[PDB]
Amino acid sequence: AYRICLIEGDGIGHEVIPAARRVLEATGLPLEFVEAEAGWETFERRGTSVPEETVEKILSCHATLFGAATSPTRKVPGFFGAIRYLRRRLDLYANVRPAKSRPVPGSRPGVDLVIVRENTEGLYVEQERRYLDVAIADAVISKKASERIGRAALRIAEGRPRKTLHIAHKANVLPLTQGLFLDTVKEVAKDFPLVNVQDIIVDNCAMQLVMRPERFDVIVTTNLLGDILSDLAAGLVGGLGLAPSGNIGDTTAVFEPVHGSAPDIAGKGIANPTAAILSAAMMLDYLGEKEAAKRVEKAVDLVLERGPRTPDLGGDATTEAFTEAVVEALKSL
Amino acid sequence: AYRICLIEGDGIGHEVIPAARRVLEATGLPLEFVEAEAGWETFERRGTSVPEETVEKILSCHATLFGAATSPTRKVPGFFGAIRYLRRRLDLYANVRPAKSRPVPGSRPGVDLVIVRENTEGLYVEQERRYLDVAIADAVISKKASERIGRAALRIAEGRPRKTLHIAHKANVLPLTQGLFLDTVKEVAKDFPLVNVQDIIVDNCAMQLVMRPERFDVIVTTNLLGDILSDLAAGLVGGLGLAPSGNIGDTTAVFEPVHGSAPDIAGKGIANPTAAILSAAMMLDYLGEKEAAKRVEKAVDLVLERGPRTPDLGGDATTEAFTEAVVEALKSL
Amino acid sequence: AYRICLIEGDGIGHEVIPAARRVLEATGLPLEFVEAEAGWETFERRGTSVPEETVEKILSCHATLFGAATSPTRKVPGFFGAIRYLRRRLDLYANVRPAKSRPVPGSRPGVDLVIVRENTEGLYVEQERRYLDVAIADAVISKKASERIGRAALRIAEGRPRKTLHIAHKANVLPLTQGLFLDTVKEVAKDFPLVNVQDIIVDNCAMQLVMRPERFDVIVTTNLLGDILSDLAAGLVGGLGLAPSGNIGDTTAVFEPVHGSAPDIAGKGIANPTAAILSAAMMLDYLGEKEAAKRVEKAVDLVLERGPRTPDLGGDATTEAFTEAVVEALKSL
Amino acid sequence: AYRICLIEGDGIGHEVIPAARRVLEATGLPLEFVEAEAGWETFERRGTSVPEETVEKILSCHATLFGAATSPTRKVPGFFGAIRYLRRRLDLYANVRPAKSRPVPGSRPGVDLVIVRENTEGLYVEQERRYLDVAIADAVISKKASERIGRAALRIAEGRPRKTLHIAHKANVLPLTQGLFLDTVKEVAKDFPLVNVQDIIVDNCAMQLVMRPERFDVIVTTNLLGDILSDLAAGLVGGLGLAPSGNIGDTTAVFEPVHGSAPDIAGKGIANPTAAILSAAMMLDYLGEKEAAKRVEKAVDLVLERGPRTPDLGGDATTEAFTEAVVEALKSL
Ligand SMILES: O=C(O)CS/C=C(\O)C(=O)O
Ligand SMILES: O=C(O)CS/C=C(\O)C(=O)O
Ligand SMILES: O=C(O)CSCC(=O)C(=O)O
Repeated sequence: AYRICLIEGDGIGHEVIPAARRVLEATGLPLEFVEAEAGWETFERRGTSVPEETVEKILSCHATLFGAATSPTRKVPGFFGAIRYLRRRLDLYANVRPAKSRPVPGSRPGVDLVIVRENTEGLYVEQERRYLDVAIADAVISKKASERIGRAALRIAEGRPRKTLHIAHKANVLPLTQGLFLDTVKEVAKDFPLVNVQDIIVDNCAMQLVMRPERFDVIVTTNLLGDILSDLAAGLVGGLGLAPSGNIGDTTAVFEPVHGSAPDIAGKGIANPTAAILSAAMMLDYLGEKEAAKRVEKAVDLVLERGPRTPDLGGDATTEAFTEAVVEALKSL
Repeated sequence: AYRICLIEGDGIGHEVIPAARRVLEATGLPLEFVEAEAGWETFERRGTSVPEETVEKILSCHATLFGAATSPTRKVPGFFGAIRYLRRRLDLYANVRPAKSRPVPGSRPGVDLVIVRENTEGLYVEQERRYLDVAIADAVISKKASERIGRAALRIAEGRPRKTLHIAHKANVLPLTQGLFLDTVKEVAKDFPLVNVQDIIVDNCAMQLVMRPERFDVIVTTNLLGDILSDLAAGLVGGLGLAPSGNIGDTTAVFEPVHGSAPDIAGKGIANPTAAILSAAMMLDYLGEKEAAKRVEKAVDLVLERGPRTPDLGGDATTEAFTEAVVEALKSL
Repeated sequence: AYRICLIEGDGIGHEVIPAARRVLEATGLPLEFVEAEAGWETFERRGTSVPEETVEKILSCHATLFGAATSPTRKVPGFFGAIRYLRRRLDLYANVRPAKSRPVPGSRPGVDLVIVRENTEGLYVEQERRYLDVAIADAVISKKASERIGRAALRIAEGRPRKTLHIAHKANVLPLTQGLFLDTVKEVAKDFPLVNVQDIIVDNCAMQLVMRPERFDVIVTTNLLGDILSDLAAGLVGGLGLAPSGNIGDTTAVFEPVHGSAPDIAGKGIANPTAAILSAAMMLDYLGEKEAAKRVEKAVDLVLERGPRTPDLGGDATTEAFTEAVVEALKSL
Repeated sequence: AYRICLIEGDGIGHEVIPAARRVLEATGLPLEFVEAEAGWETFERRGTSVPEETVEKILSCHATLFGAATSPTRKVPGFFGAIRYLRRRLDLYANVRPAKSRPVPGSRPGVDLVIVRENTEGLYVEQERRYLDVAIADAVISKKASERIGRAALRIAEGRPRKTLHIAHKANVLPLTQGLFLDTVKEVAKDFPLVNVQDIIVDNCAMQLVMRPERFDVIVTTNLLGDILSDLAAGLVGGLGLAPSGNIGDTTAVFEPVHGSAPDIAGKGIANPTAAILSAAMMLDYLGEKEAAKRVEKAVDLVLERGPRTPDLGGDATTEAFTEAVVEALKSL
């Protein structure tokens, strides 16, 4: 049996995570669910957005599915954001963001790519200083983190049909940091004979994602860069509302939708569980259940295409009805 | 009279700059032209991409139109990029990049926005270090540069119909640097009572540029961020082949197409001079010939929709035939 | 009356401040003493080494006399050293450290100099980072801080008979930081034309302090440099038991002996109060009571020459017998 | 034979280096001298201060004896300090700086210590940046370089009667940088269990070197710290004119006097060649000629005690006459 940690988090995490739990159970796989809490609502109760227990429960399971974390408007004494934290604490060094065409209004066809972003360093070391009216931030690239992220993106590419990786970078303007990242990935790519490795300057890569996204298979890049390119690519195929995500290290992983807590629509029973369900499909895949992953994805596609749709997506099916449809389509495969 | 400096630079700059000059003359404004050199082809004949005398000439003119610079593959000792240099030397702190729909294959309709990128600091401060297997770059944000770029963008936004400015930033993960930028632009916006100032996280903005680009008017952001956003935006309206730009400081400004030298077509008389002509339009606008600028742009759109098309647009018109068509179109408005 | 804040701190702080207080009362000046609390012991009782009410009492006084603070080697969470906090909280940018020949065994004669050390920046910004096996610390020189310290030291030079200021620096290996410090002091020196200003490289300076200290009147230098040069200087004239100090800014000042809490000896009834009494004399001077200050100095010399010596000076006298001797001598001046 | 590369450099380098050669010859050792040039005079007639030809000569030799460098009072385009370059280029990571009592006026009795300073990093990485009116320099400490210098110091301690090492640090204000260094030198000490390892804060060390230098045998410290400490120490025992040094790596070593090129004195044939001779002695020791090196040391001491004294030591002897006396003293041992 697999042990899955479920963390609902904030707002509509309380609706999409139960949705995904149901779909997961409909796979027929041996699944044991543990619950834990994190995020703003948690913070408002216990002065921390990731209690120690939640770390312990995470580490006790094969994988974790997380719902939503509320973006703080004001800055709040003591309130570190939860995903940012778990990334560091659990060393989830690889951020995996697929962008795939879905049968939905205004989403380009012919897109099927995976953006693998370094999750640990670059501008995200968060080592800023302000002296008089000048502020400075470290942007840090190491050979170690670059190998780690290189090998991850390479493992992902090699299990995909087109066997292709683009290293997106800015080595021309930043040859010491960004060049180190470019070169290390190229170096590490040598134990992956089956993969075609190109490199592309990040600004041009963004342009190419808009004009010719069908050109890409897997893209590897650094922290801020990948942040932008993922979110770029999601606009191509539905926006954040349908964007799944993995956060993967060597011992455990956390999967989450990218949409926030959606504070308005929360509690209203109309949130679309797609992002959460697809994240759960990513999770099944990471666990080694490739068939179920593909079955879960196929189910979601069918309901997105023909079955009842949620108000973000045209229709006025509830989360319940949408989830019901997905469960049905899944059981029939 | 206005004195314009023409710098052809490398490759197709030798074709598109003379094309722009012809159009500039067909406006019947009082124009006097001087010529300078910059770039790789110069570097090869002089040990410098920007001769000190090119700098003299630029400063003796009202404005500069620059063709294209080649970048070689692995850097040559002594060779710095001509544009990068002129930006520092001449303190052209505002990089201005329109993305406007055109009647051309592969351009969305309904787009009309301007990205204003800080052109001086951020990651382009070029301050890297490498200690053992760890590399570190400075990312620098100062009040003063942020003030300068803020007002540049607020000036641009309020000469435009919708009078709207979005500040694109990453102040949430980077509150000292990116937060200084946000607060400074917000601060100086107070002298611009006609402009509706919004802000947006840079990843969100990337996504929104892809999904709803018609919601944006002007966007202000920092150096690397802007480099990425501008090229994304260019993908929405034809790519780099048609993208005009200006580098503007307090005393001079240098305008240039973004397409590059294009060595594989250089010399064949089939380069599209559109990006240069629109750069010359931007320049006329900078000089205060607002109405001539609008005329030049209209001339170009007329021809794009209904005149000779160059091969990159699916046609077989020479640079010559296209330029004549613009000249004629222009002389009828 | 003059309002003096008294902070004992830790260990011998408890023995030498009461001694300093008695000597201050013995001048017959009008003095109100306000007692406050700071340091290690205070942290153990209160969860902060500088209670907010302490900061208040200080700002409510004309000047503060501080005893001694332990900084345990152990690395404890929540505990920041008291003096470093107050330096930054109260903007006490000038560290003033006289070294004067005195009649004790091991005092070189002919020594009479003041080291003025920049107290807010340099290595002391405490902005360090560790990435894998590489640690980086910021060392910051600002123009603003350099003029403030240069101006402070020129003024102290000005009110001294020799009118000689040495700027000690390392601008040779550090042209940008140390060069800025050096040049800025030279720029401000222009408002003090009667002061003879020299520049000496810090290491040569260290050497000259050992060989020929009579060469120096006033020395100005940066944070870590002044730290080291002060302690070298104190060594020539009897060491830490005798060394006084002021941390002075624009609105208040805290005077403090250089020695620490001295756990090995605290409670033993035998610490040398000279350093605390001389720091009190510096405080009187700062308060404008220059005759009284010299008088307190004279009483101390008289007793150092002839009177009961404490164990650190080869005698068998207690802190109390030393104090009453100084008081007695003072009463007779 | 032993191949010794001789570099006179600038000013009195031209006088003392031949004095040193003569004294080396008189030892009777099999020696080959290979003449090379470096320094300011070398830059003025050749455009670089270390020709590539010099570097070759050095690396073709077992050891190098260098005289002195003028470091001029400006930013001469192209001119870098010769020794500063050689330390980087040859990886001469250990700066060995002995301070021993000698029979001369000014010299304090009972001093016999060695300062071993880290020679590649800390503040000497020379990564300075100036942004507006704020300047920042990296101070870098790596575990790797600290292993290398700790080990070098421990061997030196191990090879000495008293078998004592003090690690001089500022880990209290700088726990990430100076802490790393302290800790690393302590882990490496585990391999030298017969060496007694103390730690002392750097400023407290400076004080202690003035009051009780007897307590030191070997001191290890980081770059800037050792710079100041060594020059402090030289002050105890006669100053620069008598102060030798080594710059030692894993493959080669350059030895050289601490004093400058002495332009006021150059050409007058009255410079004191002690410092160059004692550096020649250090070199002998580095080459395994440990008895020879002592003989040379002892020959110098006899001449310091009895024989003709140069003007800097209150005699009227020529550089020539001092040298001849040293040679004769040597030959009779
Ligand atoms: O990582 C960040 O910059 C904030 S978290 C947001 C994402 O991961 C995303 O929406 O791509
Ligand atoms: O090492 C430096 O700081 C530049 S050269 C001066 C010395 O080596 C010294 O006098 O200790
Ligand atoms: O500044 C850069 O990194 C690129 S220079 C050409 C440019 O500005 C763009 O392609 O957006």
